[PDB]
Amino acid sequence: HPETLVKVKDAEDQLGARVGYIELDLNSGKILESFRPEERFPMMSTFKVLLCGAVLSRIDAGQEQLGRRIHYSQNDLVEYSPVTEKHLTDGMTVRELCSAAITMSDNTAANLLLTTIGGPKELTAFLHNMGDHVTRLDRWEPELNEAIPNDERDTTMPAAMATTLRKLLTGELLTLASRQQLIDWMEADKVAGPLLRSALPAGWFIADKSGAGERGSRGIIAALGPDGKPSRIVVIYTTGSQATMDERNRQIAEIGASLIKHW
Ligand SMILES: *C(=O)/C=C/N[C@@H](C(=O)O)[C@](C)(Cn1ccnn1)[SH](=O)=O
Repeated sequence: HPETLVKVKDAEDQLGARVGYIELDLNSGKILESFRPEERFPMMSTFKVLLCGAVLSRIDAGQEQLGRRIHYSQNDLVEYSPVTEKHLTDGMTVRELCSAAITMSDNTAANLLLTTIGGPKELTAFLHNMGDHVTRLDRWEPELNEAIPNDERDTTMPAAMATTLRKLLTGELLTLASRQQLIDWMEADKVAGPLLRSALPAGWFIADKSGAGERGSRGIIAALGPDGKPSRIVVIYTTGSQATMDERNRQIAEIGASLIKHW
């Protein structure tokens, strides 16, 4: 809606940074609203949904199992590993690692899962093979969050990320059971959501994944709608702002409030 576009541009002014935005119809794929749809932004932790999509694709092909238990050591642990740091002696299942990566944004969990598929270049090959010739992962946690200006590593475009998310949640790309598992991981309760979940009223469905990086990088991908069902994809990215985390949260929340108000 035009008034949401006015708020996206106001967010640019307040952050002193570029904001990328797109709304897709979940059923038809049609673009309802866009701003900088084909400019590149750092994915940050929003890639973890694409990762678990690649993992579920291999489960569907008989090349992986949700129940397989993986053992790791102290030397695998990177910064922010609230689940993986507790399971040094007993390990974790693929199921538990995808839950920890998407729901608890566990960085070690994302690295262990990247190891299962053969690293960042194999996530890029997965995406290339289902028709996303733009989105690319090049590095591991934590250095995929560096967000150097004009560096195309670990980047997507809003339009590419939105089309890919739609194909994972509703195509024939994953099986019915794997689609449900991916959206289930994205829907699960988190301790705090100061982004789209703060603007979302009771009765609305939201399945999302948020992102933060260096140089004021911030983002979110979401399937959401009224009446307890998703009916739209929303992708929001920003990079370059010197504004506090609180100020970046508030601007994305206000884009959400406008999206909901003018649904
Ligand atoms: C992606 O790069 C980060 C996702 N999760 C973050 C966030 O969105 O801010 C949270 C805060 C988890 N976290 C704390 C420290 N590092 N990650 S979660 O609450 O969404």
